[PDB]
Order: sequence, then structure tokens, then C-alpha cells
Amino acid sequence: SPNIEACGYSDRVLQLTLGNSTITTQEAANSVVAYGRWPEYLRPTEPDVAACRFYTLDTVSWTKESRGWWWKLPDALRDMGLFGQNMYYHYLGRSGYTVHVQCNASKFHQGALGVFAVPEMCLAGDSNTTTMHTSYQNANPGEKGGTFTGFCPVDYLLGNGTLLGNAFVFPHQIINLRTNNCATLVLPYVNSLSIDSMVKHNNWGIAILPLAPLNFASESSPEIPITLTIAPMCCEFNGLRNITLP
Amino acid sequence: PSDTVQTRHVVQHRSRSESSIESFFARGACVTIMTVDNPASTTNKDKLFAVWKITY
Repeated sequence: SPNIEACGYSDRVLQLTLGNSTITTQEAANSVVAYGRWPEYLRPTEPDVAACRFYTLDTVSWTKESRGWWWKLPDALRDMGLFGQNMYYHYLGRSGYTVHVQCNASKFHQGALGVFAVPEMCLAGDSNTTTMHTSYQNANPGEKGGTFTGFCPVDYLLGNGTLLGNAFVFPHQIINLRTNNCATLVLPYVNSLSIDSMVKHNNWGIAILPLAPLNFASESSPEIPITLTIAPMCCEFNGLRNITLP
Repeated sequence: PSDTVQTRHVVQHRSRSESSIESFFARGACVTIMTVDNPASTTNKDKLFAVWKITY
């Protein structure tokens, strides 16, 4: 689905400075808009560049035994400065995400990391007569993130009873080491409602699985790292409530 | 009605005249009580005069 061939190595370093944050992207080109829709404003209180700056989650290590990783939005970003506050200080909140997953390795490492963004990704519990199941905390790992396995999501079933070989129906890009180091995903606000209760309902699910295994030349770095940088796009909330100071 | 955006406030003044500086302090209040007398008696204490230094 994501059959692209930018250049191969590196050309230009174009840095994305949004407010206080500053990422230096591999380039910037090769970006996939989810369903071809940009995050707009509800057609409220708009905290702009204050609540629209790059927060970077924990960098997880990809090793020969790694089965994968998965996060939840907004959830992950609930412990990030301003956006975190605006999440716990409102009853309403709609905000998009520019998930920019960067992965650096040498011209001696091989593998394929596919980033699948699943809308409303409920995780493993063939309990139709009852989803949610796994407690709020077991369902919300936050910034640290949860992991797939061969609170138990089965990787080949994308952790939801649907073969990963079909996962490609969701918006996604394959970071294939020999190609791009970067992967760009802009997910617009998708929900059954106009605006919603961010603390309860999880709008998105970034899941990074390993398509090809990692193989480093003879002896090198036993493991490489993958970084997730996310940023709230066109964020609005209604309406403050007793700046409930902690 | 029930609205919480983050504007400035909501509307413009709604009349505040009696809260103005001039009308805040425009109320006389006791400041002291000076006691005198006319003693035929030599009461060199109250002895007619009573002096008070003007202090709020």
C-alpha cells in the first residue's frame, strides 16, 4: 500500500520548530494523511501554539525478540505539560495528531517497521458480550506504552482477532530501514460525536509492529531505537473548571 | 447561557457607580471621642482642654 521510494540515504535536514519544541526531521517529505483529511476546527477555547507543540514519548528499543508496541491517544499525551492539563481540566476535547515516528539505524541494519494507526483500537477480549473489560489502567499504559505478544494482545491478530495481513486497511506507512528513517501520520479527529470526553474515550491507536525481523551485520548495536513524536493539531476544549489545582 | 470558552469575560460594564472610589469613602465614621469639662474644681487632668492628634 505504501509503495514509495524517496531517495534512499539522506539529502536535506529540515527542522520542525513548533513553539518551544524543535525536531530535526530526516527530510520531511513522505507524509501520509489519514483518509486524506486534515485536522480542522469544529464547524470554543483555542490554546493554539501553547497546546500545539511537539511532545516526545519514551523511546522504545527494537531487538531481535521484539513482538511490537502500541499506544493510545490522547492517553499517551496525558502527562505532557499543557495538553495534559487541558485534558484533565475540561469535559470536552477534540484534537488531531501528527504522529511522526522516526527510526535511525545504519546501512548495516535490516528490517521493516510498519506503523498502523487504528481508529478505536479495542484490545484483545473475544468478550463481545462485553468489551472494555481490562481496567482503565490496564487499558491506558500512558507514555510508557504497552507491548504485543506471540492486558495480552496477540500480534498476528493485531491484538483484536483480525489478521495483521489485513491491518493495511487502516492509514499506515512502512518504515523499511533500507528506505526511509521517518514515517509521518496525520490523523484527523475521528469519533462518533462532534467533540468528546478525552479522559474516557480513546480516539486513536498507534501500533508499531515488526514486519521483517532485525538483523544487524556480524556484530554491531544489538538493538536500535524507535521514537514517537506526537503533536496536538487544531486543539479545542470546553470549558475550564475550577482550575482544580492538584 | 452555559458557556465556557476562554474569552476575556463575556460582556461590558453593567453599572458600578456606587463602588467608585469617591462613593467608597463617602461615609463619615467616628475617629475619636474627646472629653472635656468646666471644672470649678482644680482637676489638672481633664482641666478644660483635651488635645487629640488627627490620626485615622
